[PDB]
Amino acid sequence: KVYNDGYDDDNYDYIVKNGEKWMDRYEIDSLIGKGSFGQVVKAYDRVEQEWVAIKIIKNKKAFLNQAQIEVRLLELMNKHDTEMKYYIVHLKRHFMFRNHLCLVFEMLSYNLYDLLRNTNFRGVSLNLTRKFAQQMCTALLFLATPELSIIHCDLKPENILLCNPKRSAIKIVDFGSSCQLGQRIYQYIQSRFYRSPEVLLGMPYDLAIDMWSLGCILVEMHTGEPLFSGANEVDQMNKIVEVLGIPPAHILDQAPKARKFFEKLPDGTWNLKKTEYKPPGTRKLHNILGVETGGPGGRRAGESGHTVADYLKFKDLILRMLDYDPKTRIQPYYALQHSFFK
Ligand SMILES: CC(=O)Nc1nc2cc(F)ccc2s1
Repeated sequence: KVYNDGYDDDNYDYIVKNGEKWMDRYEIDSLIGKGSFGQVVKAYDRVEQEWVAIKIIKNKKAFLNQAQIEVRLLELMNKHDTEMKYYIVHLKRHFMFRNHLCLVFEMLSYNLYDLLRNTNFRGVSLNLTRKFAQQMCTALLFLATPELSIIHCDLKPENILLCNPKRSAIKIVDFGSSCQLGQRIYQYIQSRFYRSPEVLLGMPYDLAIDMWSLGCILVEMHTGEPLFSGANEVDQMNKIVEVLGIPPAHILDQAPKARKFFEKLPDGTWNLKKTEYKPPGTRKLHNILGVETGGPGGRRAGESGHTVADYLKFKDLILRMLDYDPKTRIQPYYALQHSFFK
């Protein structure tokens, strides 16, 4: 009937209660997030005298374990910052409370998804896209520190939170899906819309898959809609093929899952499988962003910094991130030196 003396529920989740005090310290305000791991509560730390976000992990061995891998990666990253000038969310401390591992983060505001909804999925300026773009890019440069070399492995608008509701500073959150570069253990990784070509094709992946996820994240922020909104891996891949073409032959010949989406004709070349979709590479990104037509749906026409010039710098950068070959796909360091950030 009852679980953990009344503090948990069916799902192994702590029952949050308006007003409750923990350890004569954290005045628990309200529930602000929810997922597989457990629940995120808003709370007032009375000692440091501030708001804090607390990530309450479910009372289960499986979630606690993945949560202790998170604590490991956060604490690691945190000691290569100390200033906090690389846009990763800060872990302040962590304690056990009623058999729940709670991770205490700095309090942040809306995530980039809530902002899209705040536009009605019509998106934000290129000037604001650029500021997420620079920050997000500096975070991949940070992660890519060889002793870190951490793959976030599930970047999306709603894993990117604004520090303040009146500033454009951003922070990446949630490192429970993350792991350090290693031999290939896992394959069903990344949220589907932002799933790399290499993942979908079952090839080996590196930090570059985070760059793909940025490329599609960056475009959806300006249009207001996913670039590649797949209902299923087949339909995900087909939408990428619309925009970028068939993947290079030397990549498909390597892929263990090449035949889930394409078929090797007798001659060596590859073509799609009939299942709707524009012919391969005919849904040109130059058009989706409205480079020569006043931006996404003509809504940016006239606005400063939204010229044809401004838009092509944006395009070419987006094309290097959505590069099919994981080794030539642009890296954080040279991405920061692209003209788009002049
Ligand atoms: C969402 C997750 O995995 N961790 C965190 N999620 C949040 C959400 C907030 F509004 C503030 C801080 C954090 S930390």
